[PDB]
Amino acid sequence: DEDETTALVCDNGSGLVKAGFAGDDAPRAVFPSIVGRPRHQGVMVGMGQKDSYVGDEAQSKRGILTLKYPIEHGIITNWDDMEKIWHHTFYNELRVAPEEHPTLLTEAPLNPKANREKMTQIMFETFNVPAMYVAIQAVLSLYASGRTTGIVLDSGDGVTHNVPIYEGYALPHAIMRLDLAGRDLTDYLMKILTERGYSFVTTAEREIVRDIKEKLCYVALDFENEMATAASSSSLEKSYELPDGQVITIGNERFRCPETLFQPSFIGMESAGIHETTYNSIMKCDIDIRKDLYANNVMSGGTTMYPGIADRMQKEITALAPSTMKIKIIAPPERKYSVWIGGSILASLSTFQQMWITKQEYDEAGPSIVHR
Amino acid sequence: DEDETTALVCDNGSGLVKAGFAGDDAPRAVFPSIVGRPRHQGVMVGMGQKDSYVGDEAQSKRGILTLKYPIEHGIITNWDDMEKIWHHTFYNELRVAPEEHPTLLTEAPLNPKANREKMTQIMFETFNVPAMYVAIQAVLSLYASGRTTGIVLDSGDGVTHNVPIYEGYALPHAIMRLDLAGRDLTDYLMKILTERGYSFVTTAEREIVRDIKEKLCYVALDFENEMATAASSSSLEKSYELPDGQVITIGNERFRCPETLFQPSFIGMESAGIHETTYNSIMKCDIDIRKDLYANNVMSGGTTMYPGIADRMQKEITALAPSTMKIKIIAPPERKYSVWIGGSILASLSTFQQMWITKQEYDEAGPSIVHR
Amino acid sequence: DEDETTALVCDNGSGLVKAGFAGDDAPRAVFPSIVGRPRHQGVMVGMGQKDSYVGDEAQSKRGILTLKYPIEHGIITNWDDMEKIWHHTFYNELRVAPEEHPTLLTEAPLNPKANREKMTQIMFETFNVPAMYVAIQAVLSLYASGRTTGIVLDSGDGVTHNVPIYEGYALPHAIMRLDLAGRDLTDYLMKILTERGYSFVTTAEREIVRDIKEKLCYVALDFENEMATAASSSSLEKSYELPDGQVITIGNERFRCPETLFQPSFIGMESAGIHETTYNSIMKCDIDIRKDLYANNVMSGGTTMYPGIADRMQKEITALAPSTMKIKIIAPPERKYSVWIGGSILASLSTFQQMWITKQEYDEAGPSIVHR
Amino acid sequence: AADESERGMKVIESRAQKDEEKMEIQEIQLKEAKHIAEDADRKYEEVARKLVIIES
Amino acid sequence: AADESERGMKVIESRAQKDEEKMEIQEIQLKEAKHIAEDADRKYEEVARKLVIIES
Repeated sequence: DEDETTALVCDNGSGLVKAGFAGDDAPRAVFPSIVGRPRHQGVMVGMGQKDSYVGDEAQSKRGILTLKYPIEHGIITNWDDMEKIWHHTFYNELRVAPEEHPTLLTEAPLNPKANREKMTQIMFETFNVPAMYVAIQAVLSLYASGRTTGIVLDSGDGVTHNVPIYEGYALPHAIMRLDLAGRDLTDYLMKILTERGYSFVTTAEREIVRDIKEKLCYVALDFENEMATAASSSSLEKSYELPDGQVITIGNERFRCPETLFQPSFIGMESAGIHETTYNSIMKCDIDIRKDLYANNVMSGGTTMYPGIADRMQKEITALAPSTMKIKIIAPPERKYSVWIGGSILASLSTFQQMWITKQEYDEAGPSIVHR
Repeated sequence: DEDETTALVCDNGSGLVKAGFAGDDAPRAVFPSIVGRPRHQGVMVGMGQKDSYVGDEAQSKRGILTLKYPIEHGIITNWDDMEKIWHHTFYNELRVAPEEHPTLLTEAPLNPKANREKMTQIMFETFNVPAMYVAIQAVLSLYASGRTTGIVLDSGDGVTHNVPIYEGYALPHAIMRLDLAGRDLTDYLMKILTERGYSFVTTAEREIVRDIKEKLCYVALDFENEMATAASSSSLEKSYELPDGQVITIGNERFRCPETLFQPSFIGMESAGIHETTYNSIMKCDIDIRKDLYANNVMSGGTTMYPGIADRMQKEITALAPSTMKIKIIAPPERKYSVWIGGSILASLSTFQQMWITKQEYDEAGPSIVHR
Repeated sequence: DEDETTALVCDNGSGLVKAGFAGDDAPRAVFPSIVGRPRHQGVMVGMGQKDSYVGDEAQSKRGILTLKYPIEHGIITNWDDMEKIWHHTFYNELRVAPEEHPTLLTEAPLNPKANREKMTQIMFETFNVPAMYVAIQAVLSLYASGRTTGIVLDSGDGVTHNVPIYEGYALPHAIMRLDLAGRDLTDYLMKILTERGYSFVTTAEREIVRDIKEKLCYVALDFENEMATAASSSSLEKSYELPDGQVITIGNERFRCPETLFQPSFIGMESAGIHETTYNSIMKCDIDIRKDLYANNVMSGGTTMYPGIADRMQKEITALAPSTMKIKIIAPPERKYSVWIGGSILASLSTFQQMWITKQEYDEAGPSIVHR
Repeated sequence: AADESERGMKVIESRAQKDEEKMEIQEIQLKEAKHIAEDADRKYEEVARKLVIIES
Repeated sequence: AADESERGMKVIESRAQKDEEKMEIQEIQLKEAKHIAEDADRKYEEVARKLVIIES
């Protein structure tokens, strides 16, 4: 129990932090990855002067603060502001004292060696956690779907990745990163919806375009004869009621937004798209392992939640793969937390105890110890 | 000559229409983009009952009419009232019959496909012009400064834009629109001038604040130590004599008004300003084309006429751009008509004849034909 | 003179074409081996609609065209697009009419019999050249270094080869091909340089990583205690100034890039490396000829130009070869054109006239004639 | 051969710096001279138009 | 070391020529711009003096 209860799992994202206790089924804490700094001197009624704001209080009060994102494209870019988000996570969100909890953290696919050593330096030397561990994100997603070999298409708020994993070892030279994700996708909907003849003028109009994207957006299979369908004008249309009455209608654009993930050309991106990239990762791997990867395309991440994403991907890679092959696109329902759940499982596991980096290992080996 | 003489160029703005014959050096007709509708029944001496008023007669008689602006932020918002401004342009202002003149029109940067088809529907089907053509405004401004690749900062009465153009094709995904222009700017001067201890009480006081803005306003470089200069009180001050004697003095505010274009925060705008936006457009474009855009910042529009606008912009983007770069801010003297002049050149050109959309093309292809 | 002046030498590569007149000291024409096909309909100012683009106009205009490489790994893969590059070479680059010039062409090491017959079919039947000849590339490189027996390590843009040659006959069963060359090498530098904490974001950032590789990259001897040296941080570092000011520094990676040629494991390649492969070629040859090959390791190709390549190879094979042996690594300065120069010499030669395949031979013997 | 070519390099690099500085100081003196030429040539067309209207 | 220092010499000598040409073309464009700025600054001191007398 000492640490059975006690292991923490913190998944640091570009848009959201997911956090909680190893053992739980889902994150106890989910909140924006921002750190707000007040543009002016003054106070809220009853509070003192605050130097900084994090998560939702930074979002809610955004009009008087300069908002900053510590993690650009999955990599920690500002370490002063990240230690601020961690502090908030332990002390306010989970309300635990960190110096008696083992902490499993996550990093990104080709996270620079030096960063994995730096967050270890900050975990052990400024938070004084007993022990910690850094798992790679795609690797926890895979594992949370039971398996050990597969290829994960991972897509969240600032990055998309393909991480081919074989008997647990993520394959460095076959990993692909595509910098277009849910953030890019909300801003494109924004324009095709103002372009539908609308105005997201106040900040209460801006924010909810993102809630339109999440609730009403679709990834149609045969996106071709779906536009064609749009035109005959079926009961395909969908009206959402705004903060007030102002019933906005979205028929068609509803799927023009996730067609951006297959066609980056919709947004002036010259890069290849999700399905081709799944494939290219795969023809960059060893030959003998390619049947395995093909029957185990595990999807994780908030942006892979658009319904019919899996069917489109299913047919997208069948038709690029040699017919002798078995294609299989696994997309679980909890996928917006796969990464986290894979960490919860792993860290609550009976056999993981012997991989925890302890302060004994650290004080004796330097940050190098956990770096592997 | 048939049409060498005969091509018309009509530039539709948010505040002004500029019109005339391809060939001329400047617009034959310039007038407000209003359509007045009388609030009461009655007549002027010697005239009949008039249902409507357009341009200057609507401005002059504004006290008995409800004034309406057909073009909101560069886009045509009311098509009944726009066909009224066109009618006025052909028949009264240029006094031509439209059915024997080719007409080059202009549209805005990301003008909805459907509008370009609608004004074509109205040009050919209600005015019966022989042929017409719709050019994008920034694109005519660039071309009138000789070149084909550059980025235009275009700023008039209701909109500001940045339109990066490469070998003639305006780059859709890199275009930025900032809804703060000369209209916003006259109303801010208004307040900093009443705030100087004044009153623009009657309508003959209101209108002339705009003539103060045009004649006496400046964009200082080092707007910082220009306020500082204001305080030591040099012979920086400037008194204007009103419709009557009432000599009003404007020392300082003179430049506090165009500092609004770099600091939108002066007016409760949270958007970025002109120079940052020039830049952001540029780091949204292909990499290999960014040296070109930087050495070709062409300025056009009534609001970019404030003296010292170019020097401030020069230094504003040098200091944001990588030092390996050449910055070059072209601001010609005729810039309040760049757009129009670019159309005059192009439409009087020897090679343009083969791009005119003719009634033959239209009656045979539908509005789609000119839409491109 | 008839043909003394008149012989053409065209060396077709995976990345570059080298072309010119037999007699000259270096290629009159060097340009990319691409054929661009426009993604959209439209024109450049003053030109007509172009169906296709080749060489540098395809590279310069790459944003609106789909680029294609006719020669994959030294072998011609698309014959429609190759006839396009040849056409460009004769008519635009060298501006000659082909029907009065003998043409010496080059092919790759184990070029399929059928290809040598096909380019002969296209040379004689669609270009109508008087006579032609196909030399093997390593064989021209050797010969340009004076000799007739030696082993060439040939390395360009898409392939590396080892071609043991004895009294002029390249030894089929001892030839080795390693598909990792300068193209692979620019993309690896790219990643170790973004991994140094950088961004080659626009296309003007992408292209110049290749100019960094060419100018600043090194092949260190004792690559072991060169990394060790990197750490003590000597004045080994080297900063390059980008298209703009943005001074990028490259200390160390500078040699980590050509260490890829000895260690393919740096790039997820399981194949053996350059030096081992030199050697294996050699223990696949007759016994009595192995002292000859060892004292005549001739290097040719753009990717063998990295300084200190020869010293590393010198010591790499001394220490694998029996000590009774003399090792000798010849690397001339003009080596990026060895192949071409060997062709220029040979084809301008007094004795070569009797090996030219003439239209008389062809019209009478079929493509078989030149195939040998 | 190397020592003579290093010395010449050093001298032409020093001349190149010395002239690059002169260009930048003229190029800047000129954005100034051209800008004062243009602020001058506007003030006039306002004063000469103001003259033709108060003469009329 | 000699070949790299010869190549660098060649490139900095080429840049030094390329910039020396740019200076000369600006330096000349300027005797022109300054002279038109002065031919301008005399005739509106004349036209504004002519204005103040016909306004008076």
